[PDB]
Amino acid sequence: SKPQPIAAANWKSGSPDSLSELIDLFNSTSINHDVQCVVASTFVHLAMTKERLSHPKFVIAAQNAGNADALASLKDFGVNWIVLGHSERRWYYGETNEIVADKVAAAVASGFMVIACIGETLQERESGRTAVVVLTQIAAIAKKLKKADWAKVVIAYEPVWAIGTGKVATPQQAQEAHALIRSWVSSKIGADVAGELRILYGGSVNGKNARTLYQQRDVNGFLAGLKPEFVDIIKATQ
Ligand SMILES: [Cl-]
Repeated sequence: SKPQPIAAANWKSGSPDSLSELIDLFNSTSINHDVQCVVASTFVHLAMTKERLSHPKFVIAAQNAGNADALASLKDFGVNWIVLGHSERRWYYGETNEIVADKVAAAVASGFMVIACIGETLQERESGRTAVVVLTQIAAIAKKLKKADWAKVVIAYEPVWAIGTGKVATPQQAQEAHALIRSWVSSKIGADVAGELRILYGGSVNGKNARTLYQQRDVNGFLAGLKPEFVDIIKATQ
C-alpha cells in the first residue's frame, strides 16, 4: 500500500568522493526490490553522469533549472527528473516558496518528474512552526499545479538542521512531518493523490538510520548526499 520508494542521491560540491567511482559503484549494485533510484547532479556533471550511469533503476536528475529553454534542453538531452527547492535554494539563493513553485510548475509542464524539496529551519523547528512552514512551502507548490500534475511530483521532506550536519531526524520526527504533509495533500488535493504521493525523507540519512525511517508509515524513500553509503540507503527502501 506504500507507493514505489525512491532513493534519490543529491550531488554537492567538495564531495571527497569521485563521482565517476560512485557511478561505477551504483552500476555494479544489484537492486532486487522495486525502487526508483535517482542521481541528481549539478549542471557541469550532467553529461558525465548520463554518459556513465547505466543502471536502469537509476535516472539522472537535473537540479534547480528554472529556464524554459534550459528545461527544454535537459529534456532533449534525456534528463527527465529534476530536484528543486532544495534547502540552500531557499536559505541562500533566495528562492522563495513561489520561485520554487514556479520552477516546479515549469518543470512539470516540460515533462519532468519533480523532486520538490521542503523543510523547516532549526529555529522554525524549535518554536514549533514546522507544520506551518512546511505546509506553507508545499501550499505554494500546490497553488501552481493541478491534480493531474501530482503524478509527476515527489516531495522531499528535509529539515534544514538535518542536511549535511550529521543530525538526522528521528523516525517519529520524520513520521510526524510526512504525516502532516500527506494529511494536507489529502485534504487539499485528494486522498488518491496523498495516497500515491512519494514523500521522501532527507537530511543525514545513512545505512543504519534509513531502514528504521523507511519503516515509518509515511516515508516513501530518501533524498541523500551522493556518497558510497547511498547503496545501503537504496537497500533500506523495503
Ligand atoms: Cl535490494
